[PDB]
Amino acid sequence: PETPNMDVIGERIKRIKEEHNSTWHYDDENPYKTWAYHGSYEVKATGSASSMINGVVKLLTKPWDVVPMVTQMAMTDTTPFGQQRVFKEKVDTRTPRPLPGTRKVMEITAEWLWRTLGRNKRPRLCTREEFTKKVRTNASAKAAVEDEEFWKLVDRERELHKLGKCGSCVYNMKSRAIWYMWLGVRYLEFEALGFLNEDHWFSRENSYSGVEGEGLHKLGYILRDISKIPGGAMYADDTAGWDTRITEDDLHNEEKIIQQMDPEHRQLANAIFKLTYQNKVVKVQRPTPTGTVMDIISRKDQRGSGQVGTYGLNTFTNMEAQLVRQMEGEGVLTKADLENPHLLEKKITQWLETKGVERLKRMAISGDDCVVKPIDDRFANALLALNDMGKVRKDIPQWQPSKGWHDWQQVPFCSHHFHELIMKDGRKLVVPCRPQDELIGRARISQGAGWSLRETACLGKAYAQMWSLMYFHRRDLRLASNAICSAVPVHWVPTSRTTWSIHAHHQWMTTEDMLTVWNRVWIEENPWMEDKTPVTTWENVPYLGKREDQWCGSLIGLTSRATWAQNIPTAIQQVRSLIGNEEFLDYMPSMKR
Amino acid sequence: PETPNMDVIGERIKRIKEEHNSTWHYDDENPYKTWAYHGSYEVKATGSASSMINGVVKLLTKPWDVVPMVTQMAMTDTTPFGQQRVFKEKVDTRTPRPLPGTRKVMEITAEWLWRTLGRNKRPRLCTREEFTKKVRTNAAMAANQWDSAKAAVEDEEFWKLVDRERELHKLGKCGSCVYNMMASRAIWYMWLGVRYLEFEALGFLNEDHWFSRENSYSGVEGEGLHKLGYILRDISKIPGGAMYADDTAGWDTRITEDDLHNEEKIIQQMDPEHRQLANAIFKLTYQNKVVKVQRPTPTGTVMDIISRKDQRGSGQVGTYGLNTFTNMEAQLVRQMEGEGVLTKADLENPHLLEKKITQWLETKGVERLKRMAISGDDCVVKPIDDRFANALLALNDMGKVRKDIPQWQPSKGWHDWQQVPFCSHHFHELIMKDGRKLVVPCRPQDELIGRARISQGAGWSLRETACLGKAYAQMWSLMYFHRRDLRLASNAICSAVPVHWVPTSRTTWSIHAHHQWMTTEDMLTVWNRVWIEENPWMEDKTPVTTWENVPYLGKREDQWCGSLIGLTSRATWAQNIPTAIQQVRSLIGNEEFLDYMPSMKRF
Ligand SMILES: [Zn+2]
Ligand SMILES: [Zn+2]
Ligand SMILES: [Zn+2]
Ligand SMILES: [Zn+2]
Repeated sequence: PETPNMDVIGERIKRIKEEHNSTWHYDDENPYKTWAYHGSYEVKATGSASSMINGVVKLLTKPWDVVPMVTQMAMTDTTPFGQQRVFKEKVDTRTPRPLPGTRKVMEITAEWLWRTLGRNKRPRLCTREEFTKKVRTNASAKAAVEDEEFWKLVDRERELHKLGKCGSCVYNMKSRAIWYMWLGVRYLEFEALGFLNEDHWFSRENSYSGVEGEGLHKLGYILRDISKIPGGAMYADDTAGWDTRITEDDLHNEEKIIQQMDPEHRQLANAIFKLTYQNKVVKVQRPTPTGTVMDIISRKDQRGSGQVGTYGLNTFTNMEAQLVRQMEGEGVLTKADLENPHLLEKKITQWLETKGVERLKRMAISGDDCVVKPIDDRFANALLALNDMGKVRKDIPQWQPSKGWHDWQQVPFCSHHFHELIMKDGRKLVVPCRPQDELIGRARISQGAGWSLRETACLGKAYAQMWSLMYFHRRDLRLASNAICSAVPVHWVPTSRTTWSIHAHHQWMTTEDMLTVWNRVWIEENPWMEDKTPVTTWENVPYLGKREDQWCGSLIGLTSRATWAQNIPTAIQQVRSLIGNEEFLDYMPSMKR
Repeated sequence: PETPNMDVIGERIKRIKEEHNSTWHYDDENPYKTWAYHGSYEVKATGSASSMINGVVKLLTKPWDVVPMVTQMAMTDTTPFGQQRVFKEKVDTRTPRPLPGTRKVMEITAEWLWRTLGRNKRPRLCTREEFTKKVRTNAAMAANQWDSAKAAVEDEEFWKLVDRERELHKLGKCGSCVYNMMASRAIWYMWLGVRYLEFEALGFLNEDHWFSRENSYSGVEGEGLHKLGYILRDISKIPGGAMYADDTAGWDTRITEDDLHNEEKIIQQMDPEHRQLANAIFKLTYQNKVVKVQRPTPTGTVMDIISRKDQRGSGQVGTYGLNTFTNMEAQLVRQMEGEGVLTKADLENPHLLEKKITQWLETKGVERLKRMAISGDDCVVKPIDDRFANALLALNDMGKVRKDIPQWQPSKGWHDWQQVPFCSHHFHELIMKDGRKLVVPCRPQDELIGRARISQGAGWSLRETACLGKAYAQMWSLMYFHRRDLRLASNAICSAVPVHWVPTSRTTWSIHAHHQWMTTEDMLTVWNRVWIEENPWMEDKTPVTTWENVPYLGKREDQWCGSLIGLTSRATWAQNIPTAIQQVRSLIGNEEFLDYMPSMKRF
């Protein structure tokens, strides 16, 4: 496996070994082939095999009780058995070192890309004050940030970083005793790398390829604008387990941002990159016949999934990799160039100085998600660099050319596809869409354990309102949305998020009228909407065409759906009766069928 | 609406009102329309909205990840929201009093039926010693941690608390017998205690097998799932009309004050001490019941204290036998109606003729009982002719309204016994390679795979999980070996779980389950014992030495009952099963395994 640096990872391990000295042992039967194994201690639990169901949403979506994708959505094995299954399958892998020429194209590209990214902005340290305002305004952690003992523990670790040491920065793929430490490890990386998000280095204005701060309602408009650029097909290749395909070489090139930092900042970022990103101590659960053990494992490469900076760094490396693939397709890169150690910077720099930015404007990149419209279709077959870099495509043989899209409306990006709709008044809307079962299925999952009737009904309302705003074009979703909003007390404010997505702007987290909010988003504040004439009725808010709706998972046409649509008032009354005597509205009167 | 007999129910409520004085209140916004409302108190919420998944079984049944009836099984809402949903839907209903002529046919039938049932047996008290030996040995009474009950029977304080309540019963009073709703040692000791007092008076019904086919003619108590199909086939041999297996909508809720009074008639056969305790159970806990039910409020969770005169208590000892008795009675009454013995006229008149009914009972009764297979609310009836299909006057008036069928629509009869639904199964007649016939239990495959995939709440130990998977796997080898997908999945699970690991935790709470699969004995040896050696309907005792001579349903029938055979996804799973087995083994560890896939060598 990894030959570990005990002078970087040792202290972190020694602290774990000492916290659990009673049960600490070295299990010779450890499964780890590609990760370094340090030892185990005794647990349990830590997870659940079945995710909680929202009674409100399930009661108002009966035809979906027999839809397999809907029911699949709630099946997640968080048990040690489950954790070990995914680990052995997806995480315990080694990526072969890219060829010396590949490593050289990557470094030239990364140098140029960071220079380009920092042309107007400058890296900076993020502060305690900045972190505090974020925890407060993003819903146990809120108290920790107000306890001066948390900030004393944070300074303790920062002082170790200044000495090139690491005491508590351990990650885990799974009281104040260990939850104050978790937040402390997150602040220290926020302090050094948080500027990437806070200062919007990945915004479309700054990065050309980025979409940071755009929002789901805007991504489709962006894809449509890219579709306007002369060139080949639109390629949206998915990488199999991207985070695991992040090499020691990608980490070395990502680090180059430090070259733009002031001496005080550069020291803390160097500590994060060196001690936590390029050397990691992980704690993964393992079921034993007896009970549950916690294993202590370490790696040099791969990305840490929960980390601050995972989005921007994945976005940066992907932009770099897609630039390298465009060079290959254009003929600038060859098999000889990737195999050559003494690769010449000249033709690559020439292509970056002259073509670079233009080529970036042909892409929509968000973490591991990319949409690329090359100058021609040779890119489909430009796989030498991609595969050698470790960015192997998911569900496709290694040397099979990529599938390109000729219709932008069909391109997969950020778990959606985007439809162009014509409103009754002739104005066009570009709407986010995804398989309906994925939306209903997710809506049916109550977040956390034993949540009160209030939180349950409010989270249902959050989902219903997200649908009125983003997925109003889906027949089943507008009906279910009206049903939920009629069944939940009007004055009840939506609580808990419907998604952790970067692209979610949570416009539905309100008690404001949904048509008023719809107008703000789609008409008033929409940059691609010239005519600001308001929509006064949901009658003038469009739907997908019947057959597009059916292709995207709609149940319209089904006897079971027609039955549900008709008998929805009874289901609403049932939910009202279960909630109690509260102030409710009827939202069904909007062309009731 | 409810008019509560406060002299009976009062003390029980007063006791609750005391123990929870801090939060006790009368909530004016209570939903109860048919139950009497006494008051509420705030409690810390109980139950789960999602059932735990078996990682072992799910890993070895991948094609079923996309089968809807499979994932359906995992959906159970036990939260206050869920409890209130079911309650408002079925439990909060009133059954109109049967007509005076119906009430009279019912009483004559019930008198005759109990005297027939007690012709050879005599009611008796069940002992503390018997109750302990049953809890210790996890036997069967009313059917996730029974280890709490294991301890309770050893403390003489539990038995002192029992005694206190028994003395109240002897005086016609009730202090602690309250029923808890579904779907702390102090309150646990009370629960078990209420269960024992019920067992002491009425447990003789199960323990002495009053509902065995020998004693009751219609009963199937102690027969077992492997025997029910043979029984249906034997009933199919009796000259008469079609086979009727009508399902009653929420039977327990349709048990009237009149059914409870007729059920009580068993007391007429009891010695004065026994009769005293049974009278206390019937009149104070069955004919007047105090219930604890949860209710979600915007603020939090409240526990509600409600009361009723009629309806059956679902978790009670004696629910099986009493439901079996009333159903036998009701199906006898429906047979009388179809035969012309009962009329719309007869069901109406208060001063009814016992003569015509007794004549039919003394002459026809027992014969008519031998035409039925009754198990609680489940009935299979083969009448003398098909007039029974339209004989709905008494059935509907008694409150035994049929599920998912318009009130006056004639019933659907089966001409093929193999298609008759009974005890969640149907039964296929299979011909073995050697020409011998087997009568096998069968049900939709999705229901079996779905249930297998449910890790029984508590028990998250990889050992407990894999061992419960093995219990399911072995139940399939014995009862559902005839299902292609199930024999393959069974061999896969048994190959994936260490050989010496004993199956633990039950696969079912069914009365008909005999748990022959709860062993490390060879499954083919156990299969032989059950299907050949000890099968009364198997004349030729020639042993089966290979699973290759153990039959399957015909490809067609297997597909009708939910088999995935023919599907590319199934062919893929069948082929790649060794990888899935290795995965579970890797996850389990370095243990002693055995490959059972070559039982098919390997198909
Ligand atoms: Zn650290
Ligand atoms: Zn769509
Ligand atoms: Zn009592
Ligand atoms: Zn069948």
